[PDB]
Amino acid sequence: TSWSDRLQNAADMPANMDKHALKKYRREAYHRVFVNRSLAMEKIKCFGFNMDYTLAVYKSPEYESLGFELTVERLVSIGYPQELLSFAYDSTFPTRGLVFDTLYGNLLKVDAYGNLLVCAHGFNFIRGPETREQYPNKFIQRDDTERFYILNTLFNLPETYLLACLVDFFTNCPRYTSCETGFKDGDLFMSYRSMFQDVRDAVDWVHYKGSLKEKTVENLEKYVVKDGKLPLLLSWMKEVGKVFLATNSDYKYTDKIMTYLFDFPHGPKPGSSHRPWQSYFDLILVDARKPLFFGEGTVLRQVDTKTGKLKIGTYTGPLQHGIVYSGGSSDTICDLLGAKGKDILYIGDHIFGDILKSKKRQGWRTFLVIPELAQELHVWTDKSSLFEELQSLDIFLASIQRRIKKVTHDMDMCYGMMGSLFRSGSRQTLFASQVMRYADLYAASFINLLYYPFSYLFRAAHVLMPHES
Amino acid sequence: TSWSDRLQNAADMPANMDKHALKKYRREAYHRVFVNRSLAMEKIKCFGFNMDYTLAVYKSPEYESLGFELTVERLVSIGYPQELLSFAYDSTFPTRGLVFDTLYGNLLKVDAYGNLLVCAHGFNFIRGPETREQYPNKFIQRDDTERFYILNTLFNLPETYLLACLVDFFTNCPRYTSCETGFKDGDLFMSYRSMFQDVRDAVDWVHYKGSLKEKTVENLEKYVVKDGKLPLLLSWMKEVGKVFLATNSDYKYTDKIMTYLFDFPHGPKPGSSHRPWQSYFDLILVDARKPLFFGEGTVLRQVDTKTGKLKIGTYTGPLQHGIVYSGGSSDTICDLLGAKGKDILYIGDHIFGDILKSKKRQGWRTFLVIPELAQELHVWTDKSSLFEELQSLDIFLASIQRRIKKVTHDMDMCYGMMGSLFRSGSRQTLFASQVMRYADLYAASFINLLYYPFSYLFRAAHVLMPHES
Amino acid sequence: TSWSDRLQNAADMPANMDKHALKKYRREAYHRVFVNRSLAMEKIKCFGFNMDYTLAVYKSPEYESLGFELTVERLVSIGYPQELLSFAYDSTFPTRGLVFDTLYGNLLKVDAYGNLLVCAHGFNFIRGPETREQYPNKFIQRDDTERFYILNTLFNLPETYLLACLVDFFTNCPRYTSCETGFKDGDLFMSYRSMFQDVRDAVDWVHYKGSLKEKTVENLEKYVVKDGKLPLLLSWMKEVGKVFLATNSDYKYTDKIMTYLFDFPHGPKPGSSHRPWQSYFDLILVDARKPLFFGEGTVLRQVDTKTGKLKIGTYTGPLQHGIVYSGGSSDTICDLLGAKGKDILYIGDHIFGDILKSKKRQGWRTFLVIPELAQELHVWTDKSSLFEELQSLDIFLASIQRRIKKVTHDMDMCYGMMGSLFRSGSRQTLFASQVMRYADLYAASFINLLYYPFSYLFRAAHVLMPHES
Amino acid sequence: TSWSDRLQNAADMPANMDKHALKKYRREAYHRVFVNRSLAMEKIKCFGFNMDYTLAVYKSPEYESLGFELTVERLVSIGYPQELLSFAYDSTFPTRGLVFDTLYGNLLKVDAYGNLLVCAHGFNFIRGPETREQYPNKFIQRDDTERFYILNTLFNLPETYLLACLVDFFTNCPRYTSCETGFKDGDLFMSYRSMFQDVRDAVDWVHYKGSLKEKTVENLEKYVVKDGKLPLLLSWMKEVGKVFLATNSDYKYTDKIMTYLFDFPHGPKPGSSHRPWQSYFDLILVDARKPLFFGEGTVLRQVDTKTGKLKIGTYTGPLQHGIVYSGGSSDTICDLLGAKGKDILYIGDHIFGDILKSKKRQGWRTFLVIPELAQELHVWTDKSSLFEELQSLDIFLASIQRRIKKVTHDMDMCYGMMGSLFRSGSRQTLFASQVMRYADLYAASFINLLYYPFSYLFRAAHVLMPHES
Ligand SMILES: Nc1ncnc2c1ncn2[C@H]1C[C@H](O)[C@@H](COP(=O)(O)OP(=O)(O)OP(=O)(O)O)O1
Ligand SMILES: Nc1ncnc2c1ncn2[C@H]1C[C@H](O)[C@@H](COP(=O)(O)OP(=O)(O)OP(=O)(O)O)O1
Ligand SMILES: Nc1ncnc2c1ncn2[C@H]1C[C@H](O)[C@@H](COP(=O)(O)OP(=O)(O)OP(=O)(O)O)O1
Ligand SMILES: Nc1ncnc2c1ncn2[C@H]1C[C@H](O)[C@@H](COP(=O)(O)OP(=O)(O)OP(=O)(O)O)O1
Ligand SMILES: [Mg+2]
Ligand SMILES: [Mg+2]
Ligand SMILES: [Mg+2]
Ligand SMILES: [Mg+2]
Repeated sequence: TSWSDRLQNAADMPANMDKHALKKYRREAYHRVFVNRSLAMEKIKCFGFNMDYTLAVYKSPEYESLGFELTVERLVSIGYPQELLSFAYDSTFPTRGLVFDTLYGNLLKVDAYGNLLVCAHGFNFIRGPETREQYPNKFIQRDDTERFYILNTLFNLPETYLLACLVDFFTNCPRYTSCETGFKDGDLFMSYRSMFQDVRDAVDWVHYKGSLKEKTVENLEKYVVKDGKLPLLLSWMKEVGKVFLATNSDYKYTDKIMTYLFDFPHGPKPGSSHRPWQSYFDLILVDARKPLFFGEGTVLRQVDTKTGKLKIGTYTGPLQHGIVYSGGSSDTICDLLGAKGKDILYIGDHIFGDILKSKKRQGWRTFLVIPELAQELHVWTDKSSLFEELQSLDIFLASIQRRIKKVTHDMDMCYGMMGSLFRSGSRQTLFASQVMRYADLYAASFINLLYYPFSYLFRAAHVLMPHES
Repeated sequence: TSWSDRLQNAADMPANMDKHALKKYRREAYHRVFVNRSLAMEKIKCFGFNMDYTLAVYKSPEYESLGFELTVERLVSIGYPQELLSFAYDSTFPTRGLVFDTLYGNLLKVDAYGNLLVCAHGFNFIRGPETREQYPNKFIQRDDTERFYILNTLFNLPETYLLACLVDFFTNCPRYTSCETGFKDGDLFMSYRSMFQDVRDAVDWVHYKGSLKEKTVENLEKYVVKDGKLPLLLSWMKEVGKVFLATNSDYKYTDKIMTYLFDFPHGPKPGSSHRPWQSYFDLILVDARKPLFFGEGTVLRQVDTKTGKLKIGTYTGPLQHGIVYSGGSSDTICDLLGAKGKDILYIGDHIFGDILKSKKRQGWRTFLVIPELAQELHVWTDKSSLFEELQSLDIFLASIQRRIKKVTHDMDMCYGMMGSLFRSGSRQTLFASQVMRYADLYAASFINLLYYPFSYLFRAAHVLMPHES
Repeated sequence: TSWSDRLQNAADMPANMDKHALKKYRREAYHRVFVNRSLAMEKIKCFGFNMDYTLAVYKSPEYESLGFELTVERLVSIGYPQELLSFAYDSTFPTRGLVFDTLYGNLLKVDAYGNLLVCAHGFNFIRGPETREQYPNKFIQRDDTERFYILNTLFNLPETYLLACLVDFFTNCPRYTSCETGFKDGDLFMSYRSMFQDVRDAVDWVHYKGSLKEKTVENLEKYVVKDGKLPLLLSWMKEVGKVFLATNSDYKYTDKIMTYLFDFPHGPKPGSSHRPWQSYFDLILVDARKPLFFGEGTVLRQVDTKTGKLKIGTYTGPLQHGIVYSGGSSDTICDLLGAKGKDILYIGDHIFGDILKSKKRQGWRTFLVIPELAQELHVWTDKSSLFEELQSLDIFLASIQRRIKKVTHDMDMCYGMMGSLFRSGSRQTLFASQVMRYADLYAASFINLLYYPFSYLFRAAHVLMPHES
Repeated sequence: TSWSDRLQNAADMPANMDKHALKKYRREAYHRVFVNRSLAMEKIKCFGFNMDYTLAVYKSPEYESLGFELTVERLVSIGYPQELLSFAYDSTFPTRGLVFDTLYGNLLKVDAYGNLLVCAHGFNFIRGPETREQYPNKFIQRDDTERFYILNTLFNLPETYLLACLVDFFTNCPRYTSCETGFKDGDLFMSYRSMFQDVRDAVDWVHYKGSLKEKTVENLEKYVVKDGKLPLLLSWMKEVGKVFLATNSDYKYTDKIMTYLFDFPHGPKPGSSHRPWQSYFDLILVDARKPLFFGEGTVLRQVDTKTGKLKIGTYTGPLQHGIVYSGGSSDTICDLLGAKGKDILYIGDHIFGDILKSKKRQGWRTFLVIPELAQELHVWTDKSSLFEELQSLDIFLASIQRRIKKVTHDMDMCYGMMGSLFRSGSRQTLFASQVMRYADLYAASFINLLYYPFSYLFRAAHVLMPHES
């Protein structure tokens, strides 16, 4: 059972819109909205969305596997060895939010301070003492952004696994000589950095120039979660406020995906007339180029929705019914909707490009969707005794240290080879820390908002400093 | 009673070095070390210091007043109006960590997210609705570092008050016409930004080219806290590890100040021979240029300690007894002391330049001295009922809002016109948030380490995400 | 008769290799090598080439017309109006080296100092007094490189004409409202700058992603000058020194073009065995990325000449027979050929990217090919009386001014609507000035070197300052 | 006899203002204005000046010697060795326009292309073959501005000599070990680059913080050329156009110097009332910060001429009688005087900061003063036979090469150890080339304009390309 299996299972339920029944779905932690900072929902006037991995949740591991296969085929097409074709995507290896160290070719799981939690070179998990040769202080400078690449999104899962596959392959293939910073192949030297860049370029290529979008849209039922509650929730949002879409995807792809997401023989509720997807939005904006969108952005363009091409020129006109925008900036949204940042709840899956940047640059309210949480919560509750044991081992304070390392490993392995998205044993990950700091609300799915009234006061406890406690 | 009065009062006590007595001083919160992240003191191998406002705590309000007077005199000398000479420093106005908005000429107290807590234009405190004209989302982009200047250090207290004095003066002087972004004086326009830059330049000038250092060293007893426990604590540190100084001040000034700090008729304890200050340090480094120090730094130079001039050339030799360094980088410290970052506890008063930068760039352990905490703790305990009332007003949830604003104001005024360093009512300041995030330990004075054994395990509770709780 | 007709006519002659006959071809200025700075040919140890418009001279106006047609079709495909399809390339309009002013949408012919010689808005030639509104000092800041784009190469001829066609079209089409900096189309505004960028992008697109290369290679006889003397001259160069190719084109295209250039039923001379083109070069380097090539360059790669793909990795091996390089830098050439800059004669057609940059950055000796010179010389000699009259009108110095403007116009029109590449009347162009300053030698074709012995001393008179004369 | 002796000798002559007598002074090349590009003086509407080394020509070698002595004393004061105090300025060593190579510690005389003409390491003149170790192509990349510093101005003469003195001293002092890129002094390494920066900093220091200005103004007759024809010429300029001053010097110094330059017991002519210097200018601007002045400049300020301090604020008012400006940009001049660039003749001594930048950035007309030309012309005519012999040796073309090197050396030595400002033998210097390219007119002194009517047409021959000749 993958995280998307859980989400599609919950998607197959029709909404019992009885108020006591609505409250009741929160009986499961799976259906809750979690709160880092208090948020009075009655103050939200605009609900903003992105599409990819938020409205359109790609099915796992099928979609990752497709991305992986196509990225591999692109690398082979540009001259990587044929052996790459024998790789096959393994969903048990990657966890999201890992850092690829381009100097030494390691995948690292780090905390908020850049401290090393896990280090894998290919499929070799390097124990603490061995990591000290390359990381003398068990630490990386996180924002040495030329050296370290943070794999933030679900789109990065295939390349997370591929990077490890490639390092493993080249290390164990006798044609190549392993060196500190890459591989020697006679009179050719392939640095981990150049290899990484080839992988990044190939992933971008499959999405923008290759066949990934075409193959997705060919079999939407295989690749995209569909939920009749999505149009319902969106209709309720539009009754109390304004609704907008700001997607990094282009119009033609957005139209195909959104059409599928709304393709039911009814509108918001069974028995109601079907309405086009565009009717659910007061403002539709594509080619957003987030995170740049939240700064200077790009010139505002208008999409010709008949051809899917941009009209020539900068668009200087007003918000009109049926207009679709391209580019622009977050100020375009605020201006056209008559909103200030704190009147906006932006629902994002990109912790950096949606959530951190909208919060920090614009003071928007934020809702982070974390699709894996569905499965992570299951593991978290199912294996509660392991964490509980770890806590009491940490408490017990006058060997033992090695029992802590044992229990940490067993707990971590329940999630996969790279552990929980949120922690390694008792240490929180960078990702966890960024969720807490920048996501006002978070959940497995934004659909969970269906189970709360729009007057709800989401509450978090006031924080006190140690000297105040 | 100022914060420095408290510190000098505690300084006048001789250390009763009986172990039960040592533990007992922590009876007062005043003498405690506060813990944001756990720290096992037995793992610390190097204790690092800065001088200004850490080892050499300048007396308040005398030192701020001197800086203020000299900065005013410098502005008048370059052609500011004579009326500036009638200003007089008022310690009740400034709180540290405020942000000067150079566009609109406001002092702002903000939270970690850039949300406005307090806004004063001159001495006019602008209420929430009036702030919306200039700050439509009650928010600033914090790291628009060209527009906003964060007044982080105790050295910035005089200019915090002076900026408000200047805005008040020009606003109410009929020769000047108030405009949105500054003042018109016939055919001359003085922007708030150019005014701010003149103030910054004048403060730097008094410290580096003017008479402030000369006047300080003329009357050290008036201007600098002196404590016989300082040599004692430093001697205990050097028995268990290495001790270093990395100061942004120059050698001649450092030597004068440090000589005074160690001028007792004994060494570490009464009855022991006096030893020179330099003997307490394994490494002494001046002209550090923090925060650049924690990145590329500057070329390593050697001080000629007889003349106080730098020797000509880059210093390429080893660590030897009696050598004094200038410039260099944090790597100089690590290399020469045989340390990794996590073996170092750096004791700083500059939340950005000492603590945030050493933590983020190098993974050093951090101890933040907050001289005002002595007085803030007194107010915090003395007026506990006001905060308690605020908490219960916030709790009480089905008018009232205006009672919250009332009680918030009364609480805040107990600290001064700009409120507590750490909060406005129930909202934490940027400064508070940065202390929690980057200072592993903090206290009113690093001398509080005297009351803990060097095997002590400083403990903070493990943090859990909302879905984990 | 186009310039390429002259070059192909001279190309059809077999070389009479008798020494008196060889000297005799210089009887015509058409066959001479012109000298800006003295150059002793015996000191040249390496002869370097580029391919496009040097070895492979594209036929005119057929090749420009093809580029124009394909660029137009690309613009229409992205949504420019259908009327673009009625444009047809006119070789009589563009002269090379014009500057497009992206602010005001003008093509400008300028001197070395940025003084305006000609200004055309669309097909409207703006007289001197009217230019003062937009150019108050009849001057542009040349190296405001964001505003002004210099159309240096023969590849830029189609876009030179297209820019004028577009400005003319939009100006005279009633759907658009002409504004100072572009065109208004209802709620869309198309700046001259955005229009220019679309044109630049479309020209790059047709060359790198579209069908231009495919259509060229489909009909090489229509599009490329072929000359049996090319292999002869190259063989003579390789007898006295080393020969290299450094082209911005890729290997697959280079191989197709070079194969055609060498496709005769003999080698260097009639009766000799045919040899592959690669055998004429000691070093072959593609994807050069000039002008960056003459600075840091890019990593050195090796071409797999069987597949035409790059091998994976940086190439660290030596110069070997049959190796083909990609990327690298000018230092790659020097190192592998054992050359210093002044031992190298680089034969280029790009005044900036080949000639100015190799001279200024590396002190290479330079030979500039100027394909138009064949036709320009014909006009220059044929209409000598007009220039002579202008000179004597300028001399005659005590009306007249307007006769000078008349004769200047008649002279200029003999070359085309934008005049001579080298002048407008008595004023030299930027291009002329850059040829004189950076091209040690220049000619209509590098084949003209066939008519000089390799011991020849090319001589230019020593320059004296006015006070030295 | 120094160049300033010639200028002061000509300064002592009263102007015989008879028209035939005025023309007659041009009998001597010393009194001519030389022409690189034609200039119709009737079109000049504004005459612009700088002060230092143009209006105020500092006497040689006294002024250079003073700068040298004070710079040496500053270096010794910061800790350079006492032996520096035994250096004494030698006017026979430096020529202006040399390039200091900070990597290898050489003074280089180069041509326009960066080719090496002379290379001296200390006082050791390195012959051609020995230069190849450090300069393999006998070439430098001129605009590697971090490595190479061009000593353009007469203010740079002392440091030109001092750099050679320092390299010579450290090389021959047994305490120091000579290395490729500087000197080792035990555990201190002094790079040529750090040494150079210390020298540059010390020269700036003596001018802006030290005693050079004070010592100059103490003995103006010793240090500054004074000429009764200066007020006469300026008065004639103001009768036909506008006159402005744009100086990099501050107001207080400008006022002292200009007062001295105008201190005669008469105004423009004997018998006329004396007028203050300021009355000769329609616009006076100090603190110009050329060359930045010709780009964005700095904010426009107003000088309080009573105190010599700047008024607080940006000056937004109009041009009024008696106003003195500070900062601003070249656009300030154009706007306030109602001028376009080609209506302005700017009279400068800084080939880069006055002449190249005003020409290239603004299309101003340019007049370069070259104080040394007075003496260079004397040598040029006196030793004409040596150059003539060189020309005929170069002509004679079928040993000899070594006779050319001999005669080149003898010619060069007539000017000093670093040869003529304008050439080494038959090769022109960078400086000569920049004079020709950017200075429309040039002369030993701008006073030479007194000998030409303001309707004069300065004529230069039209330039032809080799193929046009
Ligand atoms: N999740 C992320 N993905 C990619 N880049 C990131 C991420 N978080 C931070 N960065 C980049 C942006 C900055 O250049 C740099 C500094 O990060 P750092 O200040 O340590 O993190 P933070 O949580 O305080 O957020 P921010 O970077 O916005 O300040 O790292
Ligand atoms: N206390 C401070 N004083 C001065 N500048 C600061 C301070 N804190 C942060 N900055 C600067 C450095 C960065 O350019 C910018 C970004 O800040 P931000 O990321 O919002 O804060 P932070 O607490 O995450 O620390 P950091 O800036 O190191 O990432 O602000
Ligand atoms: N022919 C050209 N094409 C494109 N850019 C040019 C050309 N010539 C010069 N430039 C660019 C490079 C510089 O950024 C800028 C400065 O030019 P400028 O100094 O006036 O010309 P130049 O003939 O002295 O050559 P250079 O630019 O190399 O110094 O213009
Ligand atoms: N006389 C000079 N003094 C100092 N810097 C100079 C001088 N001449 C040119 N430069 C600088 C400015 C540029 O960064 C760089 C490029 O010079 P280069 O293009 O070779 O000379 P140039 O005679 O064409 O003038 P320009 O530099 O203005 O283009 O050198
Ligand atoms: Mg998304
Ligand atoms: Mg300090
Ligand atoms: Mg070419
Ligand atoms: Mg000057």
